[PDB]
Amino acid sequence: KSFQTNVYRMSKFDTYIFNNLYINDYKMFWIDSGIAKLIDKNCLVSYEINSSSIILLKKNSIQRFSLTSLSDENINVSVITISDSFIRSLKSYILGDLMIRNLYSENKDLLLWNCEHNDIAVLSEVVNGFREINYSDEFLKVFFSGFFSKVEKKYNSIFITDDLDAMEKISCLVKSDITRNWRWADICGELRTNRMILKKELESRGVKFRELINSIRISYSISLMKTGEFKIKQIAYQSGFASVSYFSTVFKSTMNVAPSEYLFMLT
Ligand SMILES: Cc1cccc2cccc(/C=C/CC(=O)O)c12
Repeated sequence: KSFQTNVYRMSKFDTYIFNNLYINDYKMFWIDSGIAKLIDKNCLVSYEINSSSIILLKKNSIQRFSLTSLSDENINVSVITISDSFIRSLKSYILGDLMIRNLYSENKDLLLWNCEHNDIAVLSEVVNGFREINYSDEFLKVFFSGFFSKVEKKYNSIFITDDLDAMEKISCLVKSDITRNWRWADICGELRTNRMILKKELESRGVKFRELINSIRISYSISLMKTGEFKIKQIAYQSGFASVSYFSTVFKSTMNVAPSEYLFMLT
């Protein structure tokens, strides 16, 4: 209930490409074997990852990156999405060393951690739905809080962001009424904050207002598909779009696949 997991297949030189992918909850992913090339267009860097490389994606970030297989054998990419309720049950473990956390920055939204075998084992059983070694809530809180702490320490940057951060307020507001016809005036009035102030959250992420709203609605539609909802026409309108055609165009530009192709990837 605290984790949502998926496994995707990559064949030889296959490439997943994401543009303006809004991260609605903390995510992490890794490959099970072989070598892959990760190109991060936000940080203008590229590097190779292996079966020990764990990639962390920060909540409320807007991602622009590609992942390419460099291996002959088929690669499985495992993606874990961590629920906000679980993340908040961690706020007592992290923040328990808080004024050392005050000296951190907040630029990095895509982090890399080279882990050992036991980390992969715990994370793999999470993706397996806890069907073999089940874990207690205490073990998982200690494991994940310790994991985030040492990755934050490595980059000297905040990963678990605070609840009163401006982009979190904007995101939670849009997600609480996804079909509302959002405009700048609605955000300013609900947050009682000047547009000169809120616009910094969009500029530092490289998005206009419509692309921000569109990106949140796309990640909303992805959560809907993950529940087993299969009717694309329903998903388009449930996510707040005005037409199936516009939803599919925005989805394709974000995910590089048509909505129906991703829905089948989830099975
Ligand atoms: C994040 C990621 C990383 C690497 C490979 C991937 C392959 C397919 C889909 C996704 C993301 C799917 C949306 C989500 O899970 O919220 C993916």
